[PDB]
Amino acid sequence: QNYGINLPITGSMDTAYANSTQEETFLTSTLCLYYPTEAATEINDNSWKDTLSQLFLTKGWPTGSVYFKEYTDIASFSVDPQLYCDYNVVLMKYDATLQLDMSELADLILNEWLCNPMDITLYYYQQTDEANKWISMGSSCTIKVCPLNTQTLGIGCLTTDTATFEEVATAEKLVITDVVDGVNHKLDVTTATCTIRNCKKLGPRENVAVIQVGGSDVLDITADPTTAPQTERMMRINWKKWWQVFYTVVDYVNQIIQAMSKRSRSLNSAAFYYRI
Amino acid sequence: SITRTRVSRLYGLPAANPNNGKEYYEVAGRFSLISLVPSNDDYQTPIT
Ligand SMILES: *[C@@H]1O[C@H](CO)[C@@H](O)[C@H](O)[C@H]1NC(C)=O
Ligand SMILES: [Ca+2]
Ligand SMILES: [Ca+2]
Ligand SMILES: [Ca+2]
Ligand SMILES: [Ca+2]
Repeated sequence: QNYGINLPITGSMDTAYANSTQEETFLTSTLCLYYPTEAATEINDNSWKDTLSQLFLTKGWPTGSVYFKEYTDIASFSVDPQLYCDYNVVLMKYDATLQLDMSELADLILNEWLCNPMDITLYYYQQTDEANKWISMGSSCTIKVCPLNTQTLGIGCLTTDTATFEEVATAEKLVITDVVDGVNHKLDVTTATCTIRNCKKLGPRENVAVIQVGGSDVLDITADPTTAPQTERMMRINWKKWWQVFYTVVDYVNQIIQAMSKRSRSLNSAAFYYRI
Repeated sequence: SITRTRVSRLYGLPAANPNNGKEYYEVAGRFSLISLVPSNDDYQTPIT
């Protein structure tokens, strides 16, 4: 009821635990499963959605609440990834040559970002603190940056000639650019086919989990070189058959949801902080 | 060939009237010139 203020909450130890709410959340929540196209191709069964829905029902979920969203690959899925379910699970196939792209995708979807628009043609942009990044997504986003000194003259580049700009992104579907803080940069972005936004990492996004299918511990969802945390929402699975992968996902849905939580930014109690 | 003479049916363009009344022979087309020139790429100017 008091939505604009952060009031302290006094809890008492020894307060009896409430019964398990897993059944109630399963009955009153929606699960989205994100898988690549090759998964469906290998499975080769036009009715596999119904089979998985029935298996989830055997596991508890009502047979109208599990959604299956298909994406071509990591690169395409990274353009405006919209996750609307109460609980989102993303099966991301591992490629040894796409480590940075997978890390960027996980950073984008495993964390909450507050993004403001960017007019590279109008303003010189600066990153204030470590939580600030430049997230750009599009069909082909190429970003070059020219740092400017206190006199607004470029460093190692000329503001007039974009050829001297330092290239940081080339033909990227998604890229999270981190430059030196407290320095103004002139930006050259292929805005005609990609959008760049100035974003802050508010914190974890608890309703999105990523299962890396058949790789190693390579995701780095933090730009700090000294930290490469492996949160509970990033799992790894060895695989040969996608049917086995989906059976493992179905059978351990309890644990997968346990690793996740309702989106803190969502729901009524988050009203008037950022959203709802 | 030149009239009233046995010198005829020779191939070429004699210097008698190469103009043939026409004031100019025209040939049009494209020409590509790969050259080397003086450009600093607007990078030799004063700092300010
Ligand atoms: C909780 O579980 C216990 C034991 O199964 C049961 O007696 C009780 O009615 C359940 N509900 C509540 C609200 O305590
Ligand atoms: Ca990328
Ligand atoms: Ca340069
Ligand atoms: Ca920075
Ligand atoms: Ca890191």
